[PDB]
Amino acid sequence: RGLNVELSKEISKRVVEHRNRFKRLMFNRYLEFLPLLINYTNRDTVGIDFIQLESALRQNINVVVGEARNKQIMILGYQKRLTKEDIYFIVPDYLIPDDCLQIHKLYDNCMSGNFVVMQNKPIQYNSDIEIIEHYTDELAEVALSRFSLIMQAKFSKIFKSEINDESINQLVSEIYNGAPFVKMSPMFNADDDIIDLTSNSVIPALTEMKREYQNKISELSNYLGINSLAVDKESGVSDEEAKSNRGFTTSNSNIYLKGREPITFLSKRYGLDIKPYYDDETTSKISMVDTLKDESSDING
Amino acid sequence: RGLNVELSKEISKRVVEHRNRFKRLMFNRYLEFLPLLINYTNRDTVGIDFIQLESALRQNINVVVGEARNKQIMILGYQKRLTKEDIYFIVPDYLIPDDCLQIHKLYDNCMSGNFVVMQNKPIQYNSDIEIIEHYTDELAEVALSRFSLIMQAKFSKIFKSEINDESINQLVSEIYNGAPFVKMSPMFNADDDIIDLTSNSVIPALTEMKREYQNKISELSNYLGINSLAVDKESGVSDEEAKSNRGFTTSNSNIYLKGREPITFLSKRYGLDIKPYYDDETTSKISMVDTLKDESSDING
Amino acid sequence: IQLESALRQNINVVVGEARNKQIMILGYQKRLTK
Amino acid sequence: GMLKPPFHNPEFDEVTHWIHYYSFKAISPFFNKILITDQ
Amino acid sequence: GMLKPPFHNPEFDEVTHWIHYYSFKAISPFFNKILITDQ
Amino acid sequence: TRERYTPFYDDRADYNTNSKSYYDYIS
Amino acid sequence: RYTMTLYDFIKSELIKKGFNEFVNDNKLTFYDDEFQFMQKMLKFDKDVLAIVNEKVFKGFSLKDELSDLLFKKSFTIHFLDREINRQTVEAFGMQVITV
Amino acid sequence: RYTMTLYDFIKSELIKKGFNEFVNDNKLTFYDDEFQFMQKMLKFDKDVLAIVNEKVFKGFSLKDELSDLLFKKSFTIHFLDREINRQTVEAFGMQVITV
Amino acid sequence: MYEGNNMRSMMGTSYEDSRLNKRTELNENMSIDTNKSEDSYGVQIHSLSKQSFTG
Repeated sequence: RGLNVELSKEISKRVVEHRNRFKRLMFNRYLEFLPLLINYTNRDTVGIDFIQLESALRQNINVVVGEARNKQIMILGYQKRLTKEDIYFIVPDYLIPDDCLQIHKLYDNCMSGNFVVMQNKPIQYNSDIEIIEHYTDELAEVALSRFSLIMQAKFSKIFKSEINDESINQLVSEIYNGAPFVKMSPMFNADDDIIDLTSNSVIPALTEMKREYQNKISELSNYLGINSLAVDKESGVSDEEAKSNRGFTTSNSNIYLKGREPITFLSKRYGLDIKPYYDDETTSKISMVDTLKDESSDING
Repeated sequence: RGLNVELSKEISKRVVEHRNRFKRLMFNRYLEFLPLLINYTNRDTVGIDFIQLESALRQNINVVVGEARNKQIMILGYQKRLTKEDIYFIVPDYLIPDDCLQIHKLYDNCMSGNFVVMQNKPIQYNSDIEIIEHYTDELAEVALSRFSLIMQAKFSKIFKSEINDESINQLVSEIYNGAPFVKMSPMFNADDDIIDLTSNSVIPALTEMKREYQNKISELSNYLGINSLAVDKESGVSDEEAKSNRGFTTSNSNIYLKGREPITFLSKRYGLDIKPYYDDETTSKISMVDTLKDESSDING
Repeated sequence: IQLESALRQNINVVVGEARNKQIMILGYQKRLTK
Repeated sequence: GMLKPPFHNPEFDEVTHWIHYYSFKAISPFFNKILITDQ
Repeated sequence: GMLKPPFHNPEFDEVTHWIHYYSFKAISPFFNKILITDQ
Repeated sequence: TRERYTPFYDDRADYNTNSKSYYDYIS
Repeated sequence: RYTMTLYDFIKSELIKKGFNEFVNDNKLTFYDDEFQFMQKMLKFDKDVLAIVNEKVFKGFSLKDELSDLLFKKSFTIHFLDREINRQTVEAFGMQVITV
Repeated sequence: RYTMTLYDFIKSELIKKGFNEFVNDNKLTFYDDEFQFMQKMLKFDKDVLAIVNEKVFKGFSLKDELSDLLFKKSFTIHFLDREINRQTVEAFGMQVITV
Repeated sequence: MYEGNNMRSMMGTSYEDSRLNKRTELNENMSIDTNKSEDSYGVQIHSLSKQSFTG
């Protein structure tokens, strides 16, 4: 065995563990989610596991979807000098075209044999795994300050008397047993002798700190396009209440969509409809209020 | 190995790193987005990769779209003295017209052979890569001040006593373990002896600084035309709430559109409709509320 | 209920056919499983 | 498998790629060849 | 979590696998047990 | 529950630990 | 919060010096008032005076010899069942300086 | 926050000068009160006085020779298990000026 | 020969081809298209098109 604990400022190591674990957790959660936002009229007719596509797109490798046996299996694809042949690395096994491939972008609208590359972002300047590191430390220390604020927001009622058995019988039989009408000696024995340590310099501070945590989440959120935007259009709470500057959050949402524009180039080739929409739906009540067809009653209940 | 760390005013280098990285990030992000705003009735029938066009337009090189084999491939194009021939630099390979080219602007309305040049901005005075440098440093130091403000907004409850083991047993068994009714000696031992360092000179300062960051984003935004404008027309929040002076933000949005007016000159030639619209759309809920045709149910779900 | 309890201990369940009626089974670059 | 799958390091927020390939070259000693220089 | 995801390591070109499993083998004294030896 | 010190007794062992704290006496 | 007291100190140090209160000579002396330790500390005889002047006041005497007994009495019978602050006897040398 | 103490200083400097507390002559002397260092600092003999007057008060004496022992005693037994402030011994020369 | 389940996750499914892609190429051609000096007995020096290599 080996044991000799520090003190009870162990909490001052537990506090910094909460901050450190919050940064690690929020960082890898936020990129645990971020490669699924778009999902684009999900599997109309096309054999793509779009989850495996979007995970590949957020490590910035240019995937290439084409035909394999007329059914659109993904492949990897790493002034205008045109690409034609299957020179690139190919991830499937035997489903390779073994024939004339092409990029279907500008050779014509809708004619050439399909192997179209899809960028994550049309013009690439900085990776957004750096922006997610940029705010999560700032977010980490505001989560530190919230946790440190509510950890010292606890309150005792200090009794103050010369020690051995004068005031103990008082609080036992007449405060925590709830008793009104306790009788005492005239020796100033509650003339502000019992005192309260309060932290009312802490609870007005508490709510404003939560609002700073909240709008910093929103200021990370609208950067990476994930937004509450369309419902904010129909709710009429459009500007300076949701302090987000709508023209910037509809801006950063759009760059990821027109990065995945070459799926429309593919969609024009084989005669089908694939639009890169932007997912904001969460179900069992939204699907109920949009239909209210009695077959949807036998589906849910 | 080599190691001897400075102090824990390492933070005063971490603070200036956050400012410096914020300026670099916001600057190159803002021009990472800016060459896609218009996109102009996206690929009705015309073989232009418009993303590659708009990226070319924001480095101010006058592109020229014409015909290649009747299908409108882009080419580069660098008192009225008319241009006719293919004297200019040509980026495609074998698709060159090798025949009578012309500018289709004023020779007639809709008659001459097509090679029309598209300016970024009709009359050019200053590049907007300078205005984006003009506000991003001002924005950088207000992001500095927000980060510096929330980094020192953290709060301790200072105990004050002559040191060795008088008040430690107090806070251990009776504050962080949550205990009410802690009993103490009469020796003034909490007569404001424990004190709180608060920063309530910092949290009223916090919200106003975020509003300054916010409206400075909006004052960069309406300069470069990217605006929340049309939804602000239908929301009735038109003036002095969105502090933007609507007549100036519908002004700066319009100059970029009528810079790309010669795509209409081209559109009149070959008998098709291309209007330079101004993108403000973000989907899966806007596309749902604008249609509510049951085929759009089988698309999304 | 027995599926969702199995999913939150992160074990990849596999639903297929048993006699054409979808009984649950447990299931623990792309290399295909057959 | 000439490009292997990438490696992201989220501790530095970084993306690392490798390229592997197996090359082999030799001269067979069973064909005619000559040499003209000033040795 | 019977099979953890592999670790690729392209710089040595060397994939790596792990296997976890948890186990709790105990008995309950609430039942009839008879031991027979020559001890 | 209800933590009680049900013995309350008398001792016969002696102490002057020539040491700054409990800690330094353990050392 | 609880540590060492001061009654227990001089009780244990006086019982280190051969004394007792129950079976002292051979007869049962629990009830006899001149033998149990609380009376020796309230009377504050030569014996408790010697053990306080050696373990608590390890290098001190006051000016006179009639006031000094009065001070050591008025210290050690105010604080019998009190407490200790700095966690170790022969390490509350704060007592010698406040003397 | 923690640095050097002052008990550890004169303990280590007195053990530099050949002393010990466990195996001093040959017999086990851990329990013997005239040998371990805490009693030498509370009694504050000639020896600890010499090492304080050389390492802490490196160029000082007070006016008299009976008050000066009283001042050096009342300094070094108030501050045994205290702390140090300016991070290095023979570099808290702030002590000599506040003297 | 032995089946088991020959597809496991990685390096049990990598002893086969494993996505042959972007093979090393002579798309730009040395010794024929370049390393070339069979340039015809022309008339004049007409032009040499300068292209800013964006890609």
